Amino acid sequence: TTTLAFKFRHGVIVAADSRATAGAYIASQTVKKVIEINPYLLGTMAGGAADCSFWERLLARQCRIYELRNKERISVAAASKLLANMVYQYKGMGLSMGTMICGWDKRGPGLYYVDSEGNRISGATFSVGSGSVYAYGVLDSNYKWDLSVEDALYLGKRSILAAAHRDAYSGGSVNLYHVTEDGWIYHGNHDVGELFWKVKEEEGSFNNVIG
Amino acid sequence: QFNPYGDNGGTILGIAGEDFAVLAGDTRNITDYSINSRYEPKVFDCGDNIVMSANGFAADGDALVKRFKNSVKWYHFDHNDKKLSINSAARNIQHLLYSRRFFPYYVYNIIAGLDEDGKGAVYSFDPVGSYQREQCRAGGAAASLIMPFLDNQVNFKNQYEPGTNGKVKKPLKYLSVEEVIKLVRDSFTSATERHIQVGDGLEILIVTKDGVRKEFYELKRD
Amino acid sequence: MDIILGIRVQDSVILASSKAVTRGISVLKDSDDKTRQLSPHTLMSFAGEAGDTVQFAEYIQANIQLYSIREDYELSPQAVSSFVRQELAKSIRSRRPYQVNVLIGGYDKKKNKPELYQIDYLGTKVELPYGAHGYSGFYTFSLLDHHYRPDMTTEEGLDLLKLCVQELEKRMPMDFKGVIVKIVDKDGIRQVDDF
Amino acid sequence: MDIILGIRVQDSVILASSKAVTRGISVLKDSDDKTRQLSPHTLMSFAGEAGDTVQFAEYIQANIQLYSIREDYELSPQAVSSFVRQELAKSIRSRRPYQVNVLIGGYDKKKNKPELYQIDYLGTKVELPYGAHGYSGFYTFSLLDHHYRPDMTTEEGLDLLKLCVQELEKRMPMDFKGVIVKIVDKDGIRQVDDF
Amino acid sequence: TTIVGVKFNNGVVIAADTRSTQGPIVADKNCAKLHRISPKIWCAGAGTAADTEAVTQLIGSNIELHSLYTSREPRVVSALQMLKQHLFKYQGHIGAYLIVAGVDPTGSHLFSIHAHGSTDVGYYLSLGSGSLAAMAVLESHWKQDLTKEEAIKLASDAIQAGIWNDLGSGSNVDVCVMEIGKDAEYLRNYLTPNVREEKQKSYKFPRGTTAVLKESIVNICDIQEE
Amino acid sequence: TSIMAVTFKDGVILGADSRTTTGAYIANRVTDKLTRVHDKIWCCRSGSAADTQAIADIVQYHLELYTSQYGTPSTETAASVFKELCYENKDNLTAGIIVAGYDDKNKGEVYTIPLGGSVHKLPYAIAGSGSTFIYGYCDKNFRENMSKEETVDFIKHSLSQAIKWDGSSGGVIRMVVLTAAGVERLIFYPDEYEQL
Amino acid sequence: TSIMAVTFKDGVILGADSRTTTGAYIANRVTDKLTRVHDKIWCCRSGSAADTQAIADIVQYHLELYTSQYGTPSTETAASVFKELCYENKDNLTAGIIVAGYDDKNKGEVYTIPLGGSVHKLPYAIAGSGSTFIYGYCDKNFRENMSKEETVDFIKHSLSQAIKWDGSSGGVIRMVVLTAAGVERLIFYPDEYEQL
Amino acid sequence: TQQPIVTGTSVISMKYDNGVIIAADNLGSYGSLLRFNGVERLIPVGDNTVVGISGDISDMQHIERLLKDLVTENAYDNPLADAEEALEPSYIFEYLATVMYQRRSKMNPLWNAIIVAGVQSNGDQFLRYVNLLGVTYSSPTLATGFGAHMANPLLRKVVDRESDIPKTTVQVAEEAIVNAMRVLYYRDARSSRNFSLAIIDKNTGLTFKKNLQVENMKWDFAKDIKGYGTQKI
Amino acid sequence: SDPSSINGGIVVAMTGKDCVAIACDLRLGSQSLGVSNKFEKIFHYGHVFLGITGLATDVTTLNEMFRYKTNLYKLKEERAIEPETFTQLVSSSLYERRFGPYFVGPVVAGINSKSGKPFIAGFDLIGCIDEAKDFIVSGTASDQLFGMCESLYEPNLEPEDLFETISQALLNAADRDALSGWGAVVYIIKKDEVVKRYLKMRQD
Ligand SMILES: *[C@@](C)(CO)[C@](*)(O)[C@H](Cc1ccccc1)NC(=O)[C@H](Cc1ccc(OC)cc1)NC(=O)[C@@H](C)NC(=O)CN1CCOCC1
Ligand SMILES: *[C@@](C)(CO)[C@](*)(O)[C@H](Cc1ccccc1)NC(=O)[C@H](Cc1ccc(OC)cc1)NC(=O)[C@@H](C)NC(=O)CN1CCOCC1
Ligand SMILES: [Mg+2]
Ligand SMILES: [Mg+2]
Ligand SMILES: [Mg+2]
Ligand SMILES: [Mg+2]
Ligand SMILES: [Mg+2]
Ligand SMILES: [Mg+2]
Repeated sequence: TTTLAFKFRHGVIVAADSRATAGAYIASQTVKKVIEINPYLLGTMAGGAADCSFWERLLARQCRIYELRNKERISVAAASKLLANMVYQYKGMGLSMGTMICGWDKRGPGLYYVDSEGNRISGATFSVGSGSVYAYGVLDSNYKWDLSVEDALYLGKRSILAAAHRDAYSGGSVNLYHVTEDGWIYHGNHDVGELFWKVKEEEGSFNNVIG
Repeated sequence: QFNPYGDNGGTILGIAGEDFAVLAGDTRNITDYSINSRYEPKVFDCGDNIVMSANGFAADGDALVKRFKNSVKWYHFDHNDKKLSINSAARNIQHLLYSRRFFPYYVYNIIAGLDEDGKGAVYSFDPVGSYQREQCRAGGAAASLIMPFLDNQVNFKNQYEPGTNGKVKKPLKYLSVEEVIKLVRDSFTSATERHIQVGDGLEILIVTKDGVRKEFYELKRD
Repeated sequence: MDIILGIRVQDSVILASSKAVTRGISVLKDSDDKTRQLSPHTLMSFAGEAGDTVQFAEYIQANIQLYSIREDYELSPQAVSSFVRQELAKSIRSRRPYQVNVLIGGYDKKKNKPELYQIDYLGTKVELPYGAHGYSGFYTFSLLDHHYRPDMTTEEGLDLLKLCVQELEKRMPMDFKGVIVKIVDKDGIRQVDDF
Repeated sequence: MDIILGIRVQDSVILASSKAVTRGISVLKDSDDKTRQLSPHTLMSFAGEAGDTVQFAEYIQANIQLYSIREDYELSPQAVSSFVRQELAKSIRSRRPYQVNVLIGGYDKKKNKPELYQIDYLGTKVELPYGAHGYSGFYTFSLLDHHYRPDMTTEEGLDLLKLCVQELEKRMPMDFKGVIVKIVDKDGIRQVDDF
Repeated sequence: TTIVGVKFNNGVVIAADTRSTQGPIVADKNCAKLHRISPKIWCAGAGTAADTEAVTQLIGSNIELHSLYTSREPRVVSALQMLKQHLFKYQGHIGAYLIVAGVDPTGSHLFSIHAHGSTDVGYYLSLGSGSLAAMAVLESHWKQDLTKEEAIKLASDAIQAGIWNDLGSGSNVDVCVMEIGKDAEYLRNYLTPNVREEKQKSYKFPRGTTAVLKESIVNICDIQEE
Repeated sequence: TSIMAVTFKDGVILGADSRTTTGAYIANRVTDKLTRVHDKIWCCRSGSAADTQAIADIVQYHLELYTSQYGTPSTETAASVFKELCYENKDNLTAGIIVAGYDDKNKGEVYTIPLGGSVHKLPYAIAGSGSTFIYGYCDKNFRENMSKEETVDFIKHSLSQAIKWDGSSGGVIRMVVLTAAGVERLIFYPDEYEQL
Repeated sequence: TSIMAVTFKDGVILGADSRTTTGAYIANRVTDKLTRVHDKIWCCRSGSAADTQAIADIVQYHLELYTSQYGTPSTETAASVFKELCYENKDNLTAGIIVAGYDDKNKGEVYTIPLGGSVHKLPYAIAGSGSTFIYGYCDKNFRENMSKEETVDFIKHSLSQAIKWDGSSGGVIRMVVLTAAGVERLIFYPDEYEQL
Repeated sequence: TQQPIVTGTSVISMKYDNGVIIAADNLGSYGSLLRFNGVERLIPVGDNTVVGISGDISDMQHIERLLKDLVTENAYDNPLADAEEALEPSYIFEYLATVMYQRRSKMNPLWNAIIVAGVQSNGDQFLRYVNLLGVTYSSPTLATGFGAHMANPLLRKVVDRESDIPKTTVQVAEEAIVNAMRVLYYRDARSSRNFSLAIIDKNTGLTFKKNLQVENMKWDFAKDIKGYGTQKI
Repeated sequence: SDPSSINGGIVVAMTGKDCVAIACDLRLGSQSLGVSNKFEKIFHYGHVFLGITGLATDVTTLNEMFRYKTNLYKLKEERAIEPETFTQLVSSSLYERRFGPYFVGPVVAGINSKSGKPFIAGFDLIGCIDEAKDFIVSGTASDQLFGMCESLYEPNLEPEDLFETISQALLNAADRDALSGWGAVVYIIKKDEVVKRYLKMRQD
């Protein structure tokens, strides 16, 4: 995998690839690594597919009960914390999860990194997965707070592409999301095969590759 | 030391049409280099127009299917004979699988049927419950032999329209049941040639609004 | 986590803790505060294995805050340090021990004295004028042994701390991304925003 | 050793190599030059296990210098790179292989073209516009893939290199103490004294 | 593999299947496991495929030179002795399990040889992953004083048992018959019971389907004159 | 494997089963474990078939060369050559050999050479995995200076029991008689020895 | 250890050696391996001394309680209690037990219970490390409906050989005779049995 | 988790036109030692089922007791225990298969390979296999251990597929089984000459044959075999 | 760790009517990292073509070695080496390192200049020859290639049809393998003309 997310003036961008692997064999190339917790909350998946999916859906049910009991939408901080405490019970037992809880709450846009190791970190910019190291280069060099929604979506898309190209265990397609105060908005599935050539021509990048 | 797992070989294949779905699998059961059975059914009618196959370790596969069939039975009892939709069955199966996260069912599972709009549906599972809906999926021993062929002949991957030279893709025209069964038979015939655990026979289960139909075809017995 | 320092001066306790959080070959954050306020005049910094650190610190925090409410009274730094040590000494023989080392810095309002306690994951408690956990003390103790006086001002303690950090930044192979510094005195706890 | 980079621009080759040498938890030096001049227009940077690196580099250096004297002629960067690769491919099946990864940057005076070769300890040779060894490329390749043009000037290559180093300094947990940068062009080899 | 050797009245016959495997994958569907050591001495090999070929060529080369030196036709016991001493020296690291058979001025002979260098004598033998399926047939139907035609049938029936019941064996049956006072007849693909059925569809593509970037002529010819 | 060699009035008799196993599979059920190294010096082989064959072949070479130069070798000399190989290559071998031979001067002699490479001259010897089950029987029933027919019955009964209890032993019972009269091969089938 | 139990005309006889070892050291040379679980139901113990003692003690408890409620238990019942312990605790035990007893109805009976916890009713049984060397002898010399004196000689000769070849076996030969007449203990010293 | 101590080797079986045949030798091995020579490994359940068991004998005896208890329990409050509500081969098998899989799932298996052979109420042939892992499969021929490698190939020459079952008579099927047992005696080092054979026919019922022996064995050719290569005498 | 899967890559060869085709991907990696998209795995010695998969240092080494040996062959024999002969030379050369082998999967392709007969062959890393009539596969996606070739291939294809078949076999196999791709090349070989085509494929 490669997944990323970052806060900015107009909310939070969330991007991810779609490759699934079983050794060297590519099992799937159309997987959803973004999870729809609730209309104002997203979750990323990296590492164990089953683990990430199961615990985050469990989280989602936990969050909904919260809304019923408290007549109020859960905060991103509390949501990430429920997950963290849930997986912490099974620490050392073999769980493999690297996730990001992205949303907008009363404190504005929120972004938390949560893993099976026990870390729970608030941050403006994250990228997790085998290809994270490639994606960070593009993010760090182009990331600003005063980013337009159009430019921000491209940055997250371009960052995944960078990783999909180099990392053998990342690729397939790019899934984009934008989280506003009025909820999250899906910005489509983008095949890397077609996207790569497009970006190469329009941007001029990837000169070493022939097309 | 006691190894609670085994490998009974076999290979399965699910393809989803516009208003139908197929779930195929070979009928050979093996251990190491021996043949246990040349005809041991692996794909089952589970009720509510859902077919299922758990490929890998037969003892775990039989147990999972047996449990899901039971889950369907109790879904009727508890919810006024309501029909279990394919998307609801998939989610239920995730929970059957993850209930053993720390002693997994060593199987790759596929179910097929129709969605609530009447369109063909195939769902694929890993051994611990991660599932996703797909148009085309091969699982098991010869999955790596078959899937690239299906990417090419079902989703028309790396195929472009002549004259344009890579500028315009081949359009995604739907397949009929008769065209699909040809791809299934050619997939298993090709797999039988190059994989030693695949052969003997091929049993296909086709699902339509009318019900569940079967078709059987012989394969090479070497 | 990596480096946590502590120094008790005349009228305060200074805790310096690294800012970096690392998962493998990647620095996840460079502004992490490895500390929790246990009470208005008691601060605990911590370092160890991921998860264990924060889970333990917040568990301790909750217990001390509960005590404060129940009695309407702030526990002494010595009482808090003993409570923490017992929890760690209890932990070490459990099924899965907390892998956490801590420094407790507090100002005893009764005795009008600053106090610094060093406690490792085994439950090994020691009161010190200055202390460190992990590979930190190895570089810094020679400078502290040389320059430290018990009558130092807070400003003199900070300058000595800068010297200790400068040595770490020169000879440690790992980049810990600087430190967050906090001072505990009679007026409470505050953070040095420029270091 | 840690990070070695290489970038071939229009009329030159730029090699950037880390300055740090580390034995365990201590930085022994922060100004180490991980490179040897094989010939007036050929430079080789290197990184791997202690001892093997310098022993191999100087062994190669001696062989190329011997060739130059015998023939009164400078070997092409391609010929040198092939000689080095064969020595490493010979080494990998020996009793104790040289654990060294190298970058060979040279200016071919015959073709009037800069050339960059990446060779790992197995004897895996590849000609590149830009390359790296170890965990370096992981952080830098995304920036190079984005910004690199083959018609870049030496000054533009250096600015792109600064960007690559800045990213390393942010996300690498290890402090490599900056880099020594060297440029190989038609006029020979020189060092950028300010970086 | 499945390989067998069967003696009869006036000679000896060997046979083998034609499958080679890389784990569960079939690498070659029509492999040649019957090797020639000398004109009238043939061996069938199981185990590491390269080793059975290499060890057979080597001993066959040395047998030919020996035959020329001595002005005599090579004996099976010579090939046997040369093989076992070679294999023994390499302590089983050369994974060659062979059935050696032939005719010479002494008569007709049949031996088996294992990778570690042990040899056995018999009227009927079987080696490979399908040796048990084959031996079951041989133990059921072998008798003393077999004819040439009965022996070929027994041998191929034994190989078939392996082809059908052993996953490490498959495809076709090769046979070699070595009769006294005659030329040895090598019957490649004596049986072909595993022909692939016709495919349901033709997957021949329209020309221009594949996207191309560049084209170029490759110069294979030498440097030209003028 | 079940092997034995027994001295008697007129000479010596070697005896053995015919089963060779690869685990629980019987690779050969009609094995000849009685091997000739000289006209009237034979051996019984146990342990690794590859090792014992390679050894016996080398010994046969040494004794053939001995004979060409110095005349007919003694049974003690043959046992010494076996020993010299088994002892010096003990780290790389797994061989348990019984040597038996007939001279006119020394008459019947039996030497056993277990795993270590030690030599032991005996009136009779037993070896192989199946020998364990007949230590008691053989000790109770062995006498010196038995007749040929008595000795054949002793070996037949002994190996019969070894085969009965040991799964690694079985098949036919082969025997080799070594006397001044010459060399006589014997064979006894299951239907004969099982009903004893 | 070398133990055996043999049925005959008038009942059954148990036999055993008296050697207990800790490696090559003989911790006890006058051990009593013939243990009583009921008036005329005894057992021979092999394997771990701690395990076999703990088992026999529990069995003796069960049969004492059985007798208080239901009267004299059968030898089959005794063997079932042994089995139930040996089988259900097979992962934590190393016990090889021979059960032998006399009824007036069933007369002499012998049950053997090897390591796994299986039960086998037999005319006679042998067990222990030294039993391996007398499988051949015992099979050849055992007859049904022997006299008391014949059966004593059979056990004496058999264990004599087991002791001769097995270093883990030795000392004296103890025997226990179980008939309608009562219970008779016997003992035979080295000077008697060694010269057989 | 354990290891098997006293073990039983192959159990072989096949279907024929009117029923099923199953066979197994009477040996209880203790490693390489052929310890117990009178062990019955075919266990009838009623007059319509025979369970053949290989593997650990102590676990076999445990299973034997479960089956004996199953018959007793089925008779309780059951007036049709010897008629309509009698135990079927399919009932007996599924019970064992449930037990085997449960035991492997507790990491404490019954170290066996089992073949349940019988005839159902409607006259249908039943033949299914189950083992220590809980793995189940059915086929016209079934065999355990060495039988799988040597017997199945021979039995499959008689009944290669389902359509060959009606064409196979009881005389032919028994002949094939008896021949297979001889082959196993030639080649299996943990087998015995003595064996038991059971036929369950839908007309003639259950026929249980004890104290059978392997006969018509070929050994004469052994006399001609000399040495291991070059030896002539 | 596994030398045969560190660098990644694939090679496939096919026979046609009076023609042969051999193709390869262009990827060279260090496990997950892609290093080069220009690492061609197909070489030729006169009219004989050799594709090599596996450990890249051994690929490069063997090429230089067979160039060495074929150049000497030609000087002494006064003629170019033929595919049947070269195949034996490859086998010989590989088995001489039986206990310290080159971690490679070579594939020979060519047409005999005298008989005009198309020829392909494959080897294991120690020299065992697989002389196939239809096709040969090698690499990290060998299973994928077997599935594609076995279903798409039909005998006696014309050069321009064979091109499409082998290209599609390669492309779709490579797209189901993480360690293969980043470009592809196909050689179409006839008795006295050889065409080389670079394919357009996804670069992830
Ligand atoms: C990249 C691709 C791998 O580094 C990324 O982490 C993805 C994340 C992901 C998230 C949600 C769904 C799918 C994938 N991870 C994987 O692809 C993981 C990598 C992995 C392999 C093996 C592991 O065991 C130690 C752990 C992680 N793969 C899987 O989880 C794999 C075992 N499962 C699937 O691919 C699930 N699919 C396969 C096809 O059937 C449907 C479910
Ligand atoms: C049957 C198929 C056994 O499976 C038979 O013995 C054949 C014999 C044979 C003889 C001549 C030509 C072709 C085939 N054997 C094989 O097909 C072997 C199977 C095998 C694989 C790996 C082995 O090493 C443990 C031993 C046997 N195939 C091959 O030898 C061939 C495909 N080569 C390899 O798989 C590469 N080996 C090379 C050495 O290291 C391991 C992989
Ligand atoms: Mg929670
Ligand atoms: Mg990629
Ligand atoms: Mg087969
Ligand atoms: Mg301390
Ligand atoms: Mg026997
Ligand atoms: Mg003694």
